[PDB]
Amino acid sequence: DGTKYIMFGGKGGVGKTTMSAATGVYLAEKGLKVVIVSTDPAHSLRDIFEQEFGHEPTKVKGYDNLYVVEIDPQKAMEEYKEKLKAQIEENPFLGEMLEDQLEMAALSPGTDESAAFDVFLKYMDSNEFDVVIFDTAPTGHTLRFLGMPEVMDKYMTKLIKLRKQMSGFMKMMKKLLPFDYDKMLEELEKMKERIVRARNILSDPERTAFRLVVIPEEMSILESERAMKALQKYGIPIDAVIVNQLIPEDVQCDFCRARRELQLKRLEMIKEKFGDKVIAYVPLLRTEAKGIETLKQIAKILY
Amino acid sequence: DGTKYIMFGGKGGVGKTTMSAATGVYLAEKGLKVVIVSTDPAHSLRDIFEQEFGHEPTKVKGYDNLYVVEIDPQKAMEEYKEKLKAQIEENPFLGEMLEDQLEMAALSPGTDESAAFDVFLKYMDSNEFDVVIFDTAPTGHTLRFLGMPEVMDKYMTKLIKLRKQMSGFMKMMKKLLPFDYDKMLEELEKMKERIVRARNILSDPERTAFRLVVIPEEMSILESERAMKALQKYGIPIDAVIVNQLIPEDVQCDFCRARRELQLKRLEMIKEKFGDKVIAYVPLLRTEAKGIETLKQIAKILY
Amino acid sequence: DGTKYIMFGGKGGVGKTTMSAATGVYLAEKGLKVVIVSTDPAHSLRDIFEQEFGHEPTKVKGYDNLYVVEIDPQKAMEEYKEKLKAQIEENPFLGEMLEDQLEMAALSPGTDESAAFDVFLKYMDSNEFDVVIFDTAPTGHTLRFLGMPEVMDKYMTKLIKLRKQMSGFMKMMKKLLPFDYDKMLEELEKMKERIVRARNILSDPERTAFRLVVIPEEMSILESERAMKALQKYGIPIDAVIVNQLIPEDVQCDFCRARRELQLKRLEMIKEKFGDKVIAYVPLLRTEAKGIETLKQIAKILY
Amino acid sequence: DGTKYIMFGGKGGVGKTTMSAATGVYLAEKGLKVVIVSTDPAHSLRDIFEQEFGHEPTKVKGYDNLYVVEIDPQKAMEEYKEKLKAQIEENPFLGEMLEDQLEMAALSPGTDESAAFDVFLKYMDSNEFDVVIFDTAPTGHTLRFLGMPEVMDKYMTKLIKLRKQMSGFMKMMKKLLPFDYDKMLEELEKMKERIVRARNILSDPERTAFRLVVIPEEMSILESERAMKALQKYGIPIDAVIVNQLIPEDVQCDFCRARRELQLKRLEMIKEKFGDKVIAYVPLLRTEAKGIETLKQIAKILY
Ligand SMILES: Nc1ncnc2c1ncn2[C@@H]1O[C@H](COP(=O)(O)OP(=O)(O)O)[C@@H](O)[C@H]1O
Ligand SMILES: Nc1ncnc2c1ncn2[C@@H]1O[C@H](COP(=O)(O)OP(=O)(O)O)[C@@H](O)[C@H]1O
Ligand SMILES: Nc1ncnc2c1ncn2[C@@H]1O[C@H](COP(=O)(O)OP(=O)(O)O)[C@@H](O)[C@H]1O
Ligand SMILES: Nc1ncnc2c1ncn2[C@@H]1O[C@H](COP(=O)(O)OP(=O)(O)O)[C@@H](O)[C@H]1O
Ligand SMILES: [Mg+2]
Ligand SMILES: [Mg+2]
Ligand SMILES: [Mg+2]
Ligand SMILES: [Mg+2]
Ligand SMILES: [Zn+2]
Ligand SMILES: [Zn+2]
Repeated sequence: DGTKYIMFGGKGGVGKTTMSAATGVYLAEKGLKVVIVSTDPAHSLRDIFEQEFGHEPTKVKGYDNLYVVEIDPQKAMEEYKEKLKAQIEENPFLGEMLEDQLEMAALSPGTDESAAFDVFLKYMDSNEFDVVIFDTAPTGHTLRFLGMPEVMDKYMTKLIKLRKQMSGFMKMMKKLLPFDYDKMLEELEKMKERIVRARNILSDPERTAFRLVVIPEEMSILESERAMKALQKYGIPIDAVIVNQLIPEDVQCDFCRARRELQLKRLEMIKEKFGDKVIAYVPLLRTEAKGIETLKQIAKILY
Repeated sequence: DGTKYIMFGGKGGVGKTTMSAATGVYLAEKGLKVVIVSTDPAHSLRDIFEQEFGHEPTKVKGYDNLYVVEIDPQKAMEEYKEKLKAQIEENPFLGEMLEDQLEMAALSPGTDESAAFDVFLKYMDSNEFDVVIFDTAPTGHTLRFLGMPEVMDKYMTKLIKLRKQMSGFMKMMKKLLPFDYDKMLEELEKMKERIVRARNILSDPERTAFRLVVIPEEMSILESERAMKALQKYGIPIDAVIVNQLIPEDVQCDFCRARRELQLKRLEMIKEKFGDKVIAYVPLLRTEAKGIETLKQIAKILY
Repeated sequence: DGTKYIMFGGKGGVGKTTMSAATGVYLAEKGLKVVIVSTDPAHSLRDIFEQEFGHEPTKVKGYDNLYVVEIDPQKAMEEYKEKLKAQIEENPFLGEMLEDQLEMAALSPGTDESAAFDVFLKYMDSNEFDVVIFDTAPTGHTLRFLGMPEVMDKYMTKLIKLRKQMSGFMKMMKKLLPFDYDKMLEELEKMKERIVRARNILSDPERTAFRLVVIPEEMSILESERAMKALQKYGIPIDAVIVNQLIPEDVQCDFCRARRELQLKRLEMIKEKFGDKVIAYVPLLRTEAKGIETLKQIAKILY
Repeated sequence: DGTKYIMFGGKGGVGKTTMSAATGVYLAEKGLKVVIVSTDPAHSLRDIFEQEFGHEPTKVKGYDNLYVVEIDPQKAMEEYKEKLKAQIEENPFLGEMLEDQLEMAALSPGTDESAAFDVFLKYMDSNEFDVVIFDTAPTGHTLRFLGMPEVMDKYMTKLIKLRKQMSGFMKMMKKLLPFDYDKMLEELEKMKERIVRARNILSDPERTAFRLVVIPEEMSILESERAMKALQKYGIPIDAVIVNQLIPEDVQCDFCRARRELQLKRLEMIKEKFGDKVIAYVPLLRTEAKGIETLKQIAKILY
């Protein structure tokens, strides 16, 4: 088996980023070559491991086999601006215009999320990593493109018809009046296949493990439940739910007691909705979840 | 004064969505007509107010003046597919092709974030709402487009030169051989102005209040600090920081005591970094922050 | 009445060019401001008047009011290459490319005949000349474009439908994702009108006199007859036929006698086919038809 | 040797069409398979051979090996309109539009001359004919496109540069933003080669004989001299000049004597200017040059 994919998702700020770091560590404990890929422009991972990372995979300190890759459209952008600037030298006018268009792209809202997309696909076709752990929160909408290939197929057929009708007209035009679709079709197909390979790898349990992270709070439970549902529609298996920031059993003050009782209610809720799934529990730490120490500790708690 | 804009941002899951709902309620308490606009595909607000919302503003129950708008590119999409399907009737072939292209857009990653962008601009040019509260997390990168206008200006000038050189050539082509830019420039300018109006309204304190939400945890404090900085570079004023999920003073078990001590450290950190700003504090509730009751309560606590 | 148009056509080498020059002279005899416009790249007129002419109207020597304009796509071309070269200076790369495309146009076969077309239309919309005499041989096919307006009309309507269907689609494209026909329709209409004004002026006897030149030879008679027919289909009136190079009555040698007899047969043919039209006869000169002397003489013979 | 090309040019109405028909006959006399190709929309050849011809080669009556092809853009057009109308059936809207655009082409002035061009090229790449005789008057300007290949080369190189700079940018946009020249270059090259093969065949004496036809009149002599010069600049050899419509030596009336004296002057002129070339003389017939009889007679006179 070439490469295995784990990915963590769930509501905002529940430990997606924390669990993926801890899983990275644990899987690195067994000798395995693991990369964690992060779309946080927040660059959460920096704050966790207490180390700088880049758009090119970096070894986490202490580990030869743990890497983190943080997608930064802007950096790779500027690198490319400097590079293209050399090519354009024959033509400053075209060159400055292309520079401008580039920048304009870079600043437009969609484009940051689609840098992420391109990276995602590059790592879905990749080898050289035993395990790739996607930190970036998938959802029904984030993965909505897996439905793309079918539409792409329809559209491609319409294009094919169109190409045939044009080719008849154009030839006559050239003959009578002196003096494209292949390219468009090629691109469409290339992408269609990339996405199809991806959808097959994610929809296959052997290769990819999707994991949901929740808090004992109605909100996280409900979001992550809906998520489970959309994903269930794509074919993506969810092997596990991880409850996190559980208040531990030894609590005394009226406060902790109260919040813990509420948490137990929500744990009945979780056990109800996701109960058909493996559920792991993680407690709320006295310390913040920060060091590689507390990380190894968390990983141990998960296993 | 026509319309006022409040917007909350800060790390993932710190209470952006919660504070904006509570501010919505409080501002509605004083008779005021307030809309909360949400880019969460999570649809958090549904879970908070315990009510369904749509891409068209909906009254929160019990309130004539409180509305929630949830941007859903997909819904407005399908509405439009059904609509366009009627226009295309003369030409199924072109019609089906346009349908396809549409769907392909919809599924592409960027496009979801730019639906949000379009709505944002529509509400920036809008009246009819006394207060518009943006729930969607702005950051340096989410607002990076406010720098667009200037690049747009450069590019527009290059386009103007180009138009003049083409018109000389084209005229000659037409006479010598039988047998665009105005449109492009018009669009560019239209958008440039929209964004400039927006940048002026957000950079103006009288009109827009930007608010940061943090947890006493090194991570949220650091993110929201960087955010503060990027925003400070656009000219966007940050009038207030709201610390949230503060463990209250009455705590007994060793656990709460420990976490509270840590929080107090981080409160010295917040007081340090944002201290030049107004800081409001909110406690961690025994109950989940859910009902309109606990919402009015939170609002009261904020004021 | 603003401007009057005479035009001569008929087989190759029958005196189109000769009769137009003589008509130019005669009409200039009565004080009248007359321009002869010539598409011969042969530049026949130079050889007739024994003088150089250019793409800008030139006074024939001895006459303030007689001008000749010889359309030379190539000259006006080079003039324009030199001019455009100054505009492109900011961008040599775009500039040299445009230069190349221009030259490529210039050398392509159609383009020489359409330079003629453009001039023709410029003089059809013109004032400042009492009489414009087109030397260039019209025929059914040379004037076939007068039927253009109607097709242009159909096509325009299809374009209008198309524009409406696009505007519905493009409009959503922009909102969903960031970030022509008016121009095409404007051009189409501009030309359609130009051609319609033209067809109305030529189809009008008061304004334009179409004249056919023949030799007493089966060939010229047949060509010019077919010409008469196509033209009759456009609504173009043919006011006169001019038989030319008639062998005079005083002839002696068996040779002249023979050819003259043949000519008289063909004159019965002409009188038969065109008889419903005014027919003028011109004899075959002992001298070549060259000088302004023989020209005034010919004109006198015509009137 | 595959195919040989003869082509006759000279002033309007000097016997281009007559000499080419006579050469056709003579070459067919020796068993040889000869086609005459005519761009006259006049359809002169019909009048000569007294027979109908079409855009597909037709045997001249009495001859298996003598064909005439008359290029008629309009006929081949209508044939094609009827054909395309069947293909478009799935889409009337696109179909009618294409029909319209076609007609518009057909009526446009250039397009008739370029139909001729296309045919010319088809017969330059052709076999199946021992001898192809081009009736259509070449000149410096009619053949001016033979200079096209070099400009085509320059432009192609600019295109190549452009293609490389686009491919860098395009790849980057696809990757950053979800989600032609090959075709243009292919066409350019295809045509460039076609024209180069042509220019090599015409510039080669072994394969192609260019022949100039004149009248003993200053005009024809001057035109055909300039023609000789432009052609000499393309590398096209002119093997022969044919003086035509020479008044014979037996003449009596003062008239014939006069015109003949003038002709002898112009014959000194021809002998002067073209004297370095083979010159054949043809007399002015008592009969019109019409029947296949007088044609065989003329051919005998040429040989
Ligand atoms: N068990 C835990 N005890 C204490 N803090 C935790 C625990 N799990 C997560 N956290 C903290 O919650 C915050 C956000 O979680 P995180 O996974 O980083 O966000 P996201 O899921 O939005 O990337 C971090 O400060 C993290 O250290
Ligand atoms: N003062 C509080 N006490 C208890 N829970 C809170 C408090 N403030 C926020 N929360 C809870 O934190 C979770 C996420 O915060 P939220 O603002 O709702 O998300 P986002 O910030 O991404 O829109 C929710 O489950 C919410 O109820
Ligand atoms: N009456 C005439 N006597 C002798 N030659 C004539 C007469 N009329 C015309 N020609 C000659 O016929 C030849 C070509 O005719 P022309 O009409 O000038 O060419 P085109 O019609 O193609 O421009 C010239 O030599 C011209 O001078
Ligand atoms: N030797 C000749 N004697 C008499 N008439 C001739 C002679 N040669 C050509 N002609 C006549 O000249 C006229 C036109 O010549 P043609 O070659 O058809 O025109 P083009 O050269 O413009 O195609 C015809 O009437 C033709 O019969
Ligand atoms: Mg995260
Ligand atoms: Mg939220
Ligand atoms: Mg002429
Ligand atoms: Mg001819
Ligand atoms: Zn406690
Ligand atoms: Zn005589």
